[PDB]
Amino acid sequence: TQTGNNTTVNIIISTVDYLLRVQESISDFYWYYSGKDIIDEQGQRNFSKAIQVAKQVFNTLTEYIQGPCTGNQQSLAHSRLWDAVVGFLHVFAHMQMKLSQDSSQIELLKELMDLQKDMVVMLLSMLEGNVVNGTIGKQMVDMLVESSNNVEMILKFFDMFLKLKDLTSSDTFKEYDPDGKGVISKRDFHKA
Repeated sequence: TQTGNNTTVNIIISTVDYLLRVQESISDFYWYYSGKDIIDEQGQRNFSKAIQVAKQVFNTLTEYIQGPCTGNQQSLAHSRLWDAVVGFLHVFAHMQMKLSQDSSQIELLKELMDLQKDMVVMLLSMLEGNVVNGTIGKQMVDMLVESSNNVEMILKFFDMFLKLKDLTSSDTFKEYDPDGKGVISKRDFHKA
């Protein structure tokens, strides 16, 4: 709010609108690459560029609400940010699985998790001034329940890849083949 002026404009809401626009663009552009498992050089470059743009927008929102400023907290709460974040969850849940299947997309998958981490730190800074019955908490549980399937999928992803650090190097896999650098026949891997 540009106090003192007469036609104040909401830069925060405008940023939210641009984030929603780029989220819809990301959803369309990813979902276009459905069924086809080849990601060409253009499909990497034009895609990582939008990933970077979305990451920068998320960082801008994070700096908007980083201080415990209730005005911007409530402005973000009463906006279309929830649609953008549920769309981002929907794209993340499918793209992690799609990218983990094949190589030559490790950098793209890393950038996607980078955007996911920036998104989640924004969504967590959303709650740094939380109250036991705050409205932001209700809005966030509403977005979680309306996108339960995608967040369930990402939680399963994280749990599967977190149950791996201890499953291997704790009991038997560390001494299966104590030769040197990692060598496995991929059959003993499966049976282990």
